[PDB]
Amino acid sequence: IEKQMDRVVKEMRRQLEMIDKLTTREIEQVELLKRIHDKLVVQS
Amino acid sequence: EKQMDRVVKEMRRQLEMIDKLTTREIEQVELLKRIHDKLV
Amino acid sequence: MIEKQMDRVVKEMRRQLEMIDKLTTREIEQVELLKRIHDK
Amino acid sequence: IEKQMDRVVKEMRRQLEMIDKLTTREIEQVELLKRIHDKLVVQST
Ligand code: NI
Ligand code: NI
Repeated sequence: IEKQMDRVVKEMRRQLEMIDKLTTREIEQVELLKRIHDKLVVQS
Repeated sequence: EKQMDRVVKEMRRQLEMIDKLTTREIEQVELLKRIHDKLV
Repeated sequence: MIEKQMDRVVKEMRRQLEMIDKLTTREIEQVELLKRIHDK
Repeated sequence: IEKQMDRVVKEMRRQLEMIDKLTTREIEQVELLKRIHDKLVVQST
């Protein structure tokens, strides 16, 4: 019972880290896209 | 000239494609944050 | 999700993002050149 | 008659210009709402 809980808890913590890394990387990609967008807005 | 006007029109179309890309990426981030909050 | 599958998709988007930056940079340069020649 | 049609068409063109002005404002309103929405998302992470 304790061993099952630690397996589930360890799996959740791994998914929280992967979710954190994917959201961080997508936010940076969005920021980059917005900079390109703003360069296009002015230059057009 | 016509070549300059064509490229300006292409840039405006690309602004629309970038907007769709940022909207989808932002919405994916919102979902991921909602999933994450289920657990914390 | 698996970390290797997530890194594959993210790195591919980053590569496509760099191509969008280079292509829009070239498009900005084209408008600048066309205006400079036309302005003479 | 041709003169009646010219009056009607000129009036229709005036209404199309009002749609143009409304669309210009709608462009800004949609852009502002999207920028605010996206900033709220990013800040909340
Ligand atoms: Ni987290
Ligand atoms: Ni939203």
